[PDB]
Amino acid sequence: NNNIIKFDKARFTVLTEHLIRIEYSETGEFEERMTQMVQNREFSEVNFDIIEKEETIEIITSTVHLYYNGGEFTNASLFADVKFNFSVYSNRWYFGEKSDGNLKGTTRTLDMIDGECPLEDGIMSKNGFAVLADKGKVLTEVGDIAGNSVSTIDLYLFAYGRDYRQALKDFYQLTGNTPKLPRFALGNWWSRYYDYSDKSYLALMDKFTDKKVPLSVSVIDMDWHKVSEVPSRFGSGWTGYSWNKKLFPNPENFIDELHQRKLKVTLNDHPADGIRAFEDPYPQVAQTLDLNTELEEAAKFDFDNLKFRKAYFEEVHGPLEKEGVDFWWIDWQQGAISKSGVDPLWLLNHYQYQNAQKKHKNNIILSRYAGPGSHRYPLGFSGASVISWASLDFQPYFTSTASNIGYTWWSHDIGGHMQGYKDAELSLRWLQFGVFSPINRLHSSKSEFTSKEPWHFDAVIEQSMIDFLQLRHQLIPYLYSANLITASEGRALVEPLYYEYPMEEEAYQHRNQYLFGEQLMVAPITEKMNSLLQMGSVEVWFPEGTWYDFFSGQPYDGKVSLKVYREITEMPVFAKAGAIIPLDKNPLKKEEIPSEIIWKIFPGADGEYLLLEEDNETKAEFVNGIFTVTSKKESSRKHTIIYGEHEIVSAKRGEFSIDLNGKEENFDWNFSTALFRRLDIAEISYEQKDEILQQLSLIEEHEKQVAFIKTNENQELQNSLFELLYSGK
Amino acid sequence: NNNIIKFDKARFTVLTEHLIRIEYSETGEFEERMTQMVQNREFSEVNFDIIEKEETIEIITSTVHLYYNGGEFTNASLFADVKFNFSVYSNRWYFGEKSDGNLKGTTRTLDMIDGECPLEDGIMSKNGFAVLADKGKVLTEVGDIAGNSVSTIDLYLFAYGRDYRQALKDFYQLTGNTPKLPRFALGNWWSRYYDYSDKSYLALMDKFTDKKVPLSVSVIDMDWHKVSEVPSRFGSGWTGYSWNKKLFPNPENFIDELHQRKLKVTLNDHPADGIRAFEDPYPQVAQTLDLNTELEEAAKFDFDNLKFRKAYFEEVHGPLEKEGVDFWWIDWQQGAISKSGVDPLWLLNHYQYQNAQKKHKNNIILSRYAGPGSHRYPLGFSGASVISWASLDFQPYFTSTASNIGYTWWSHDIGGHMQGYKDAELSLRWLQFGVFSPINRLHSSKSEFTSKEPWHFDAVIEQSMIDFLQLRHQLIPYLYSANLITASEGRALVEPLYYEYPMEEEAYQHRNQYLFGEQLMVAPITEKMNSLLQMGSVEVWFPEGTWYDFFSGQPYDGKVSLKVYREITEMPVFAKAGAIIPLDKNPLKKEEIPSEIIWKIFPGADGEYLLLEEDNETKAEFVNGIFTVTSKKESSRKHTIIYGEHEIVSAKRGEFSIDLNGKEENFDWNFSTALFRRLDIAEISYEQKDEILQQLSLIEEHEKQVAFIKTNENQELQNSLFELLYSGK
Ligand SMILES: OC[C@H]1O[C@H](O[C@@H]2[C@@H](O)[C@@H](O)O[C@H](CO)[C@H]2O)[C@H](O)[C@@H](O)[C@@H]1O
Ligand SMILES: OC[C@H]1O[C@H](O[C@@H]2[C@@H](O)[C@@H](O)O[C@H](CO)[C@H]2O)[C@H](O)[C@@H](O)[C@@H]1O
Repeated sequence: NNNIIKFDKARFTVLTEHLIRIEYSETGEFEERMTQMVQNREFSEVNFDIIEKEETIEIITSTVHLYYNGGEFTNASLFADVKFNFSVYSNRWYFGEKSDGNLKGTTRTLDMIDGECPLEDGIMSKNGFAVLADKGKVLTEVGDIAGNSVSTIDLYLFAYGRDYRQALKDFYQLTGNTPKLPRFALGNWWSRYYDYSDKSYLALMDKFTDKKVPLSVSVIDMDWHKVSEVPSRFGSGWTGYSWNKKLFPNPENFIDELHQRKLKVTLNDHPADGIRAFEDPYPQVAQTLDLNTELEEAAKFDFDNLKFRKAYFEEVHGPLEKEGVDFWWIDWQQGAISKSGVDPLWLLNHYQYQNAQKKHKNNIILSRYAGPGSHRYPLGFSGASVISWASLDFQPYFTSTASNIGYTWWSHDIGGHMQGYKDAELSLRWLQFGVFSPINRLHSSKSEFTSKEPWHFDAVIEQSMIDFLQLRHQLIPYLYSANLITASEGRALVEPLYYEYPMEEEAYQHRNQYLFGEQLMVAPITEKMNSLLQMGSVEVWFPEGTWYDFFSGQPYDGKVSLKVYREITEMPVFAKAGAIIPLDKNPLKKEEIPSEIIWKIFPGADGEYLLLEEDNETKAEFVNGIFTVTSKKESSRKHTIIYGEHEIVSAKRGEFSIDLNGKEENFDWNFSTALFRRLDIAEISYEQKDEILQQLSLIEEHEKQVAFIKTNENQELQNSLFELLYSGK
Repeated sequence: NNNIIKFDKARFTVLTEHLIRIEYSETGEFEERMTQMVQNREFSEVNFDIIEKEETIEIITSTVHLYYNGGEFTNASLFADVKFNFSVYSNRWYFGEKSDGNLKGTTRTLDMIDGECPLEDGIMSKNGFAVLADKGKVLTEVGDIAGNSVSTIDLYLFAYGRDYRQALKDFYQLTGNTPKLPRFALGNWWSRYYDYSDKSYLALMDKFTDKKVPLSVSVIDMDWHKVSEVPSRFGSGWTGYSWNKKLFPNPENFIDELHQRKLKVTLNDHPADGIRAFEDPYPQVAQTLDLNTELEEAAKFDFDNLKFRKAYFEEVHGPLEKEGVDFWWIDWQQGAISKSGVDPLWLLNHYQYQNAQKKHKNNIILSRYAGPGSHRYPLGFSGASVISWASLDFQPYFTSTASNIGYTWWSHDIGGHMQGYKDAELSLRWLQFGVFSPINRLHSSKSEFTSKEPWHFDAVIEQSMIDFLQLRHQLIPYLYSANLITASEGRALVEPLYYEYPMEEEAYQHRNQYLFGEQLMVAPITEKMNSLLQMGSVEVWFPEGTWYDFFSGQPYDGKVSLKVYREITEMPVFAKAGAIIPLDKNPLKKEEIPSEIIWKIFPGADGEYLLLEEDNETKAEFVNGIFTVTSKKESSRKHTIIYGEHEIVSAKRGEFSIDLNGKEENFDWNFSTALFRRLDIAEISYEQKDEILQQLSLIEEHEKQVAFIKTNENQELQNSLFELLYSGK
């Protein structure tokens, strides 16, 4: 209560030096209960100053002056100046007004979105402040909706300046941390809106195995249940809780077959038409909810109702879980209306996520975003994106920006959901992004033409998709370790560049560029290739330091902004000198944790990586060319070491140290080989190819090689050749 | 009161299985009085089911579940599920919310509209439900405004699925049927915003006669009254009730001359500036309304005021009716403001239509649309459209869609009203549409350059316009019979395709295509011709069955979507095998009812037509090749029979039967003649003409003729030649 101040009809709680709760109450009673958004207001004491007069109060922290002149909250009575100079005159917050600078957050869904859509604000601002209004209902101690807050205005003023990571950590302290995901969530998911049989689904899973594509999750979309078989008097077949017996004559046996293949199983649930009289569970639900069965009274969807929720979980979901369903895909698109005023999507995510923990430890849902704090109910499901280059070009930005409201587990339909147009290169670029996204779930529309199976495409596209799908499983150790860091430390897997580089203007000018964990920087290509180059491109900002392409070892001297070119089969992913990345050596092998880790080391600096696991922690240190691996607990795990180009240690057990000062630091990547390959694939004149190869071979001085390419009439070819010269400088 | 249910502060009236009145009352009193919209709530008893609990009620009909959870009406408390599967999740109505599917209705006016404008919703939805809010004032038993309803919310839930015609019939039962039009309303009207004299107007009417163009109505626009002669102290000359004596020195004599030519006469009335002190009727109105004549107090327009309305009808209109004015063109553009809150346009249409019945049986007005139920006051006047291809291309869609709110007598300015641009082909296409529209009124702006006289144009355009104007009068029997069917059975003359073909997707994809009565299907051409073809075109959907061009006999096998091409002088109008269409044999002859009917029969199927008239009903039956004509009452009428190509019976009196099994079924239309004509008019290379004529003559197999035209480099020429091959298959 030292950090609590009352003045007129207002209450101010100084939670941190940079976070102030602001309340109004007509009744002089203020709200202590949790809300849909806020789970915890216990924060360590902080120092601040007050100037309290007859008519006014000023609260002063290290970063903000908050002023209240009494009366009802207006833009004139309640306002704040930040103690920063990030702008010339955008340093003042006025109650109920917008200011410039917000770096945005996320939105409910990408349903029906072709390219960009507007986002809600987040808690991050280039000008150093943000206000997060709490407009939600209060909860009970066990987490049911209690009704309206007695704080009829309840706001959180964030004044973290450009300390974005601390703003997000303290947001997680206020709204609750993200829970740990289970390891299975981080592998490849298969999904398709397609009327598979038990037989054709298992045949497809076995084809994945034959094709060397690993999967963690088998999604079964809505054709699992009755659709066309629903009498039209009941409405549509969109909602269903009854297996189609022609396609799934023995559901538990089919789910047992997926479980024997080490797949987790989820079903699509369209909840909005509730439980109607044709459904297999209807007789039990009708008994529980005292429905008029002779008038075929439906159990209408009503998540405000405790008895409805219990019948839904116990008598509708329950029998399907007993057949082996592992977790629920909540696919809600029917609006925000309820008698309580609570969004039905929030009620579903909150209650289903809680219910999911009963049968499985660290279980998930798959559902759309339900507003600030809904990160407590992973995973995010963005929905029915339009299949286009424009949609892909929006999606990396969308994903990293979501970290600004703490929603760090978006699962996008990889390759896009529906409508749009066919382009196998779009499908391949989208999968590249997906593999370097929070979740890699392949999914598609009801079209006969939109399957994301790699072997849908030509041999080049197929092989590249298989390679990227294998890479996702190689990355599960790195992903699972980052997941435990999200849960315990409040750090997002995917960060916008400005989290690490808040004072670099270029960190705000590369919307689709992001940090992926702590060791990798990703610049997805999201534009159709230039046919004259047979390469796509993206402008990359390289921070200070020496950077390596993660795949090729091509080097780049930061700090620089440089257009980079890749063939459709290659993705721009970069690691600094000293980076250490663990990889599963056996990504196809079905085993709860890897029996073998590859330690991939980028030479040129010291580094360190901590591999967090279910039942271990393993530290890899690279210090003055000595690489050491230690673990809390011992195991039979075999460690492989790759130092730049070369495997140094194969399948060594236990803790150890090896000196790498003696070993070759340099990657094989060389200017001449890369130049020949770019000229060779280009759809340009052979005379141009001959002249460029000859002149760049003959001209010795780097500055004169650049002058030569500066004369080229092909402006994009100049930029491609300039990237090679910059790396070879 | 079995079909009436009260619950909390609500009342539900189950009017049909598919129509429910929904009311809220704070006072517990509910509204029994008629409203501006609703004239009748007497409906036959229907069966339905109720589930009534302590806190909730559910009403169940054959097609809808209506739910009310008590309290004030909100999107959460009042909602409905339809018992249809036309959509996957657009089958729920929420109070105060919009859903997808509405097929739209109409709007007040096309004043200042160049092309499309937004329309209001109608009662028709592809998803099977619509809500019609009653926001109007209550009426007295005699039809004066009584004030505010005691049902402060009063809604009609329509749940007819895709039974659009029954929805419209029951809408007419609720809001009152359309009245019968008089026969004169269905002929050609002449109108022009032009300062004619008595002499020049009669000279123009006599020129129509000399030119073989029949007219039913002589409109006199606002230059009938003082305009420039109004002193500026009184405001403008827009409103006027005083003849310009220079132009009309003897009005009654001039109107007697129009009456001797068998014309009905209407004057433009701009009511909004009321009756000012310069007007001829002002001294009488001033006496009646106790105005201060020495301060020249105006009788301001006030249709809320009983004494104003009586002075307007009796002392302003009355003297002009005594001079011979037959009906009123109410031309109101001055807004929706009144102290009552009732739109002055509604007050004008309601009261003027009632007043018009005093001197003439089944009299009309001509006025803009005044909201749902204003079909009770025909005719609709769409107003000041911009003269453009875009305006014409909107107008068929506009006209058929208006049937969805029961407003089936739109009169458009044929050829467009004002601004826009000159194109004699646009004028001709617009007249083609007009002739196949509810009303065929030629009208134009104050421009010296926008007259719709046929002889304004070149000899080709003039002759075609004269032919279409004669065709309108040939169609009056068919129109008048359809008019009596609108009045008695609630069936629109102009129907969207989806009224007849609700489950055919193509019936929703041909916006400008419509049924015209029960025997004809119209696809107006509303795009400028392709100069290379010298033909315009429209994509026609042909339903199942055998169809014939009404003019040429060109055949088409349904079901198919086919681009059809016509010269600027020809319009796509189609009749099914078995169609029977009556035509006036003597459209120029002035006679109250035709002394001679042509029965035009399309061979290939049975058919039937009922000709409703003022004092008769005549049935034409075509059954197993036997054509029979019978009538309720006998007459001297002479019947002509045309069976396909050939006149079989000329001028036969009385009831009779003739066997047509022996007679030639086939039209003359043939592929070779039509091919030669299309190639001959085309502005293409003579070498192409020669090759196409030669190859299509030489190649015998239909499939190889199509393959030949498929190679043509002119893509539109392919489609034109494909139409001929499809008809000749
Ligand atoms: O469960 C089937 C899919 O439903 C939702 O997407 C639908 C989409 O595939 C298509 O049918 O259009 C409708 C209307 O826009 C969508 O609701 C889910 O978003 C999707 O993931 C499912 O596969
Ligand atoms: O009575 C004359 C015409 O008045 C209305 O149209 C006017 C139009 O012709 C022009 O003068 O522009 C004004 C302003 O937009 C319009 O009010 C009627 O719509 C028209 O039918 C009359 O001929």
